[PDB]
Amino acid sequence: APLDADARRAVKPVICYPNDSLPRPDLALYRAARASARKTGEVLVPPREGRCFEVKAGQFFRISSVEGPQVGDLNLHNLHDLTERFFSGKTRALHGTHVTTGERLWSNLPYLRPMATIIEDTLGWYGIDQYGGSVHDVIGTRCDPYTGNLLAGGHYHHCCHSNLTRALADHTGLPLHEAEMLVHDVLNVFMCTGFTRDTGQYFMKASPVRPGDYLEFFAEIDLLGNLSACPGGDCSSEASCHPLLVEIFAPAEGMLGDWPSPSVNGYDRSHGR
Amino acid sequence: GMTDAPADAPLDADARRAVKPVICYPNDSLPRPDLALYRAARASARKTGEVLVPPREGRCFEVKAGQFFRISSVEGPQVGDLNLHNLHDLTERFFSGKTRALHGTHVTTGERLWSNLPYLRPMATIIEDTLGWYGIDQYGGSVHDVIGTRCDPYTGNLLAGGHYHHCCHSNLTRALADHTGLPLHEAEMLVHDVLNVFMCTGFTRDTGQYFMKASPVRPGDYLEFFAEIDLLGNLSACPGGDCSSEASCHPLLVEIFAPAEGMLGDWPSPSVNGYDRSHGR
Ligand SMILES: [Cl-]
Ligand SMILES: [Cl-]
Ligand SMILES: [Cl-]
Ligand SMILES: [Cl-]
Ligand SMILES: [Zn+2]
Ligand SMILES: [Zn+2]
Repeated sequence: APLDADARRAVKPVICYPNDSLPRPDLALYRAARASARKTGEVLVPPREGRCFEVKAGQFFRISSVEGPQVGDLNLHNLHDLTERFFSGKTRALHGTHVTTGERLWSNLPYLRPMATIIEDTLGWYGIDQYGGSVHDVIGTRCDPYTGNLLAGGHYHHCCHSNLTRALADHTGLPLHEAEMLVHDVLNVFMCTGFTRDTGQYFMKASPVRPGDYLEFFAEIDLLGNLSACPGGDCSSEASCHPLLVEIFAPAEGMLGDWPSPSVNGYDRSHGR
Repeated sequence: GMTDAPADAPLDADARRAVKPVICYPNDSLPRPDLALYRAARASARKTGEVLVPPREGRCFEVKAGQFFRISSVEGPQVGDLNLHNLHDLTERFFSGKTRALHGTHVTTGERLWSNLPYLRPMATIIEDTLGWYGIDQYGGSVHDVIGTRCDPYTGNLLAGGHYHHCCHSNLTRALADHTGLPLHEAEMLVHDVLNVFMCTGFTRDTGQYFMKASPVRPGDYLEFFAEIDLLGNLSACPGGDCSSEASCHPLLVEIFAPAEGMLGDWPSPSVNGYDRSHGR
């Protein structure tokens, strides 16, 4: 180490995207609208499977724990343009390692707009535990068969990556391997994870989720949702798996007033050319 | 009594918080690179080329399987945003997410840059890191991150308004287009989440927010790689400079070295991942 190592290490952090820089969603408006809302549908995702669901702009979707503790891997697309999809990396940069009430799931470049806003999180109490763990992560990618093959050999077909691929292909009619390339880094719903403080390694731990817990979103745009009930179960392994319930709710007409769906990002896309 | 709300803490909150961490991908699970072989081959090697990346610009460089590329600090402290492609198949490119899962928030000597699904193989292995002494500082900061995405004009427009054309996303896009002859917006869709070379960053301990801090890099420092497959690299000298703002920018130097004949012995260039790709169908 150089002689000024201590000074270098002591230089203070600057948050990259401070909270006061972010646009503020109208959570009050969304909540009042949700109080007005009626259930319009549901999808039960069986253990170790994926299912797609559709949600219109201005509607709500809830993911609930049922039967036993189980984590879900969520993907989102613009219903009318599958290439616009959830961007966990910018969501992470804007909000942090994990997401909760008042935060947004952002779309990929060049679209970069809010796709959904979290309006309730029954595990919102969790915070950051003594190990650096929190729930609803935007730091993993998704369990996948390629990694499985790399590390253990073999071919396992019910990793979240495959579950999402099949669900997407079935819902859209896309060829399986075309649907595969639109599957993206997930929101790890109910998963309790972090980075070790001593080595910076990605860790998991038994999820604090219990039946009855839920995470609820306001759809900012028309969405195709895609959810996998992870074969890791509650991720307590050193797995017993359960379904996940998706419910859709629609507010009474007029309750959102003049609220407009967010527009796609306005950057001129010239890149200096 | 007082009534409970859906999000209120349960009586066993602290018990649930006390449940111990389990590392998702333990290091003993990973294939071990033959770092000694790579290093012996590097000590034999001769320089074959260099690319000087100007400040606020991107440049591509090509490296063959079995060769080495070094990114060096020159003139003053400056971070670099790296992208990698299979030279012969630009769709296969660096996957910061799985690299992060397998190695951690930041990378160093002996760790690999892994490609995207369905290819998932080592693209490059880090063989020297002159900042390896840094470790993890008192704030959770380390160098060479695989947790950011890249500074980009869309986020700029979102947060500040306006149109700024020398963010790393744009610099990588022009560089890739210019090297490959791809149309600009086609090249753009192949740009990917970066390796943040020399950048000192982490997540805050109290809120889990992404932070940066002045880089500990100084002229002379470098990060050196062994190319596992034929690569098209793409490196942007970030307009953040040393990312010490609460920017003075400098070039970055990429140099390529080729080992003496026979020096890689029986090392095989990794093949694409072996999963059957059926997904059960
Ligand atoms: Cl096998
Ligand atoms: Cl089971
Ligand atoms: Cl970023
Ligand atoms: Cl403007
Ligand atoms: Zn999974
Ligand atoms: Zn940058």
